[PDB]
Amino acid sequence: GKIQDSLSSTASALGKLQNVVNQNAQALNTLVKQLSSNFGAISSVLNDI
Amino acid sequence: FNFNGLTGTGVLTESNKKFLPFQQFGRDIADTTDAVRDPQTLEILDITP
Ligand SMILES: *[C@@H]1O[C@H](CO)[C@@H](O)[C@H](O)[C@H]1NC(C)=O
Repeated sequence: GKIQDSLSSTASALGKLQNVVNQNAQALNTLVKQLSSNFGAISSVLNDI
Repeated sequence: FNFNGLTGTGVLTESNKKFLPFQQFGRDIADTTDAVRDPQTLEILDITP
């Protein structure tokens, strides 16, 4: 009973899994955000140039 | 589709999201060209490849 109450109430104790997910998401975002970079060119769109 | 500045390939569908009269082009958190305003008929279209 105590452990089920503790799991129902407190939510941070699951961070051991939660962090994992966050990490993965972060990477993907950066990767996508890497598309909008000039890299020294005149535009960030292949169709544009 | 070539909407006066944009060559590309995507499905053009009808949108329901509100647009400011000054705003034409739309983006996302993944900063991709999502929506567009047709010049002939002032209609808002979503692009989905
Ligand atoms: C452009 O011309 C066509 C034909 O004359 C007309 O139907 C259309 O309404 C015009 N565009 C605008 C924005 O009025």
